[PDB]
Order: sequence, then structure tokens, then C-alpha cells
Amino acid sequence: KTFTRCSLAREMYALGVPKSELPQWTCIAEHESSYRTNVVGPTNSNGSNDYGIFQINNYYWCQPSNGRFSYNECHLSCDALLTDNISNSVTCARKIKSQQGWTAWSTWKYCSGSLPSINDCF
Repeated sequence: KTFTRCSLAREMYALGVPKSELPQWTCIAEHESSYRTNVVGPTNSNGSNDYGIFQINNYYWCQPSNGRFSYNECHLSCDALLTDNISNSVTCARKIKSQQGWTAWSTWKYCSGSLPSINDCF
């Protein structure tokens, strides 16, 4: 359903995400999905859709279960990104960050500043 900054921070930390990255991740999530896990974003101009809490693109990162060509660089169904369990979205988001950086998110431009500490979450 819907996370809050801290619940998401807590879960991602739990999943192995460095606290250092959490203000950024949660900023991204707020911008991308308002923390909603089950969102498929509006169709992009190229016919793709973004999936899940981090709005991961179904052309590059996950495989549409509808058969649509994808690079599926995260090696998962896009549906896997819509689950209440953010594990898949977290791993995939982390892989994307690893490959293309935060800059892979359009919303990064909002999230690249001096974000508040995540410490209040712990």
C-alpha cells in the first residue's frame, strides 16, 4: 500500500540499503509514487510504463508480464515491482542506481540537495 518516509527508510535499511542513501531513496519514492508500492505510472510518450514505489521503467528494467519487449535489466516481472513487499523494487532500484546513478530518476533533480537526516527514522 503506502509507506511513510520512515517506514520506507526502515524497510530499506532492513533490506541492506545504507542509511547514507535513505534520504535520497525516500525523496525519490515520495516524488515517484508518493510511497505507493502498487502504482503503475501513466504511460510514457514511448509507450512504457513505470512500476512501483520507485517507478522503474518497463522498457529497461523489468519485463512486462504482457510480453512487451524489455531489456529487463533487473531480471523480473514488472508485476514483481508492484508487491506490498518492496524487496524486489529495492534490489532493482539499487541496481539501477548502481548502473546509471540517481540521475536515472527524473525526480533526482529534486532529491539531489541537502535532504533532511534520516536519523529520526531510527
